[PDB]
Amino acid sequence: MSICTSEEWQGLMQFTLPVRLCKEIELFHFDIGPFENMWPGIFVYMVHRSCGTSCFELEKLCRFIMSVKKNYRRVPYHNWKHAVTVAHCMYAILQNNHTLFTDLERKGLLIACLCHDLDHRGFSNSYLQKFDHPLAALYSTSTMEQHHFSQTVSILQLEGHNIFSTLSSSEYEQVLEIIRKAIIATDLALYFGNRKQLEEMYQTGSLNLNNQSHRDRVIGLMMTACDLCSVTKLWPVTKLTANDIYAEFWAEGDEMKKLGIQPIPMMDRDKKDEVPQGQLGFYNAVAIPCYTTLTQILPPTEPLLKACRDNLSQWEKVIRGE
Ligand SMILES: COc1ccc2nc(C)c3c(C)nc(-c4cnccc4C)n3c2n1
Ligand SMILES: [Cl-]
Ligand SMILES: [Mg+2]
Ligand SMILES: [Zn+2]
Repeated sequence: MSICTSEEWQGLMQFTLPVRLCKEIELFHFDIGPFENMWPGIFVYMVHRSCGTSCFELEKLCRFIMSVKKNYRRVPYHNWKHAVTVAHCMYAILQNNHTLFTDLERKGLLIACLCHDLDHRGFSNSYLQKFDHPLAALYSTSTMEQHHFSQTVSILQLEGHNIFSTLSSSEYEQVLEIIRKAIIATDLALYFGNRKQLEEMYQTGSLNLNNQSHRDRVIGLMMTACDLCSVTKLWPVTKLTANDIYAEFWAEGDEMKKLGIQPIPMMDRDKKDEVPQGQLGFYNAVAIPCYTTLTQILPPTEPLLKACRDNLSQWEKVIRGE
């Protein structure tokens, strides 16, 4: 594990958020893009507004965040920027649904989101499961996500980083398990079953938020919605982020090329022409149904669906020549 320097977390401690951003941060469509130096402070802020200023010990929180940053890799997409973007979308969903979730869940989900892709290498579970490589060995299924949670706990175990130590022993294991499950949920492999179960649960009426199994499934879809939130930003942002996503995909093709394997079109840089069609298929089968089910369960999340609906309309334009 890599540790933050003294000036990094103390600098974050002294950081105050600009007043104009406070109003904008509340919105679903908010793009963190133009404020890089303010990303850790944006997270501090969201935690304080959601959970409280004294919830976490500030010194520990600031040490936690800056260290979390240093354990995100310098990769095109699954990087520190992605983590904050996912975290912010969670804050937005929470704020519009505040009382549905306990303080422990809100604390848990925000930290989980920031951590959910820790030490990502830009490679998929498929790549690691086919090659091996001592990560598919350690984690047979779902896989990078188990690594991300493992990484999260490893950071919490660094000197003065454990933001959760002041919780009761019961709450401490509660929050860790909330986080474990939330991070595991970001394995898109598990998303498809989860959304179908929830679709069934909502449609029949059987869905009950007091039901802990149902509750875990709701949080799971929330993690998926947040992980996908770049499909819900303004088209120029959405479009540019896709470039970072495929840059990773194509590199996973390149390494498969370097070791005598022929990758899928999605990961073949010699197949860029297929990208807009793959994006349409991704929205139609993944993003659209995700935000549709989430709006049915958490109605205040509708803006996320509409921004996705507009971004689909943009991808159809690319396809048709416009
Ligand atoms: C797993 O193939 C794909 C294929 C197309 C994708 N298009 C988008 C926009 C996207 C966003 C935001 N996020 C992810 C994602 C989700 N789960 C794991 C990895 C990624 C990059 N995708 C995509 N993923
Ligand atoms: Cl690491
Ligand atoms: Mg991930
Ligand atoms: Zn992610």
